[PDB]
Amino acid sequence: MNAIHIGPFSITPAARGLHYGGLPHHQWTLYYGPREMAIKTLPDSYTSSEVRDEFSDIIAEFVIDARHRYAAPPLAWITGLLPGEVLTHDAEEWRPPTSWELRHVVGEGSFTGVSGAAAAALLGMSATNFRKYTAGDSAANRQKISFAAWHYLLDRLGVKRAS
Amino acid sequence: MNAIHIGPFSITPAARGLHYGGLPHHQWTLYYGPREMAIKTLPDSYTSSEVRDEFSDIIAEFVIDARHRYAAPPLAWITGLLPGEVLTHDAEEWRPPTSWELRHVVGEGSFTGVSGAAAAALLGMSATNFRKYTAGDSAANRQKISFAAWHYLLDRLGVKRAS
Repeated sequence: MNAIHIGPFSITPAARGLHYGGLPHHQWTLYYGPREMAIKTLPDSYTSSEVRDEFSDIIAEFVIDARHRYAAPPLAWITGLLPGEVLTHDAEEWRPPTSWELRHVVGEGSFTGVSGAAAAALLGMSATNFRKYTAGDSAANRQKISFAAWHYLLDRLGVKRAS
Repeated sequence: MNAIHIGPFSITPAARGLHYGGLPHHQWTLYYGPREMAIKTLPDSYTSSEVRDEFSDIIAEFVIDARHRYAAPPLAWITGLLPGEVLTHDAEEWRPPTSWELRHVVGEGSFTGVSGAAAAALLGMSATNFRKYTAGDSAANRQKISFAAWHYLLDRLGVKRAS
C-alpha cells in the first residue's frame, strides 16, 4: 500500500492494480477521515509526491469550502471540524483529541501548516515527547495531550482563544 | 512563631515578646517577600485572623499602589511584580515560577483571589496535584509547573494573554 497522509487527509491505493496503455496503474482514493472525497487512476511510476500533487487541488478546495462554511482568531474555522468535547473549557467533560483530530492542527499537511517540532516548541516540550501524541497504532494506549497544553496550543496556533 | 501567609505577603512575630499594660504582647512585621512593609505591636490574646485584619489595610494600599504603578486583561498589573523570565514566551529562556511567584496569582490571599483548587480546576488537574507546586521546603526539589500550564493559567486568570 504505502498510503499518503496529509494532515487529516489520506490517499490510499487499491489492493489490486490495473493495466492501461501497456503500463501498470493503480486506483487511488482521497479520504477526509472516513469521508471518500475523490478517486483517480494513476500510473505506477508515480512518486508519492506526484500523487500528493495530483490530489492537492481537491484538498485546497476542501480548505476553501471549510473556511467559508465555518466563518475570532485567524484559523477559527478549524474549530468547525473538531468535536465539541475536545473544545470545551469544562475539564470534567473534556476529552483529549485523537491522533486524527490533532493532525487537523499539527503537521506540515495540517490546516495550520505548523510542524510537530514547531508545535512542541510552542508548548515548551521536546519534539520527541510531542511525537508520542501521534505514535503507535493503539488509540487507547497512545500518549494523550493534557487539557491545559491542548487549549494553550489552540491559542498559540490562532485556532481558539484560551480566554 | 506561626507566621501568617497571605499570598505573597507574610506577617512574622518577634522572637522575644514584650509586656504592655500587664499583658503579654508581640511585635509583628508585615513583609512583601524580603521587603519590610510595616510593624505593629499587638497583644498575645490576638487570633491570627485578628492580626491579618490589623494588617489588611496596608495590604490593600499595596494593591492600590501596584494597580496604579503597573497599568490588556483585567489583572495585567500583576505582571509588573513578576520577573521577565517567568513571563517570556521563549521556552528556551523561560524558568518556572517559584512558590512565592505562584502565590502572587493562586491562593485566597493572592492578588487574584482564586484558590488552589479553583486554579487546579482551571488547569484540568486535581487539587492534590496542584498542591505540589507549593509543597515542601525545598525550592530545588519542589514540583514545577509546566511552561504551557503556567501561561495557560495566566491567561485563564486574566493576568496575561497567551496570544
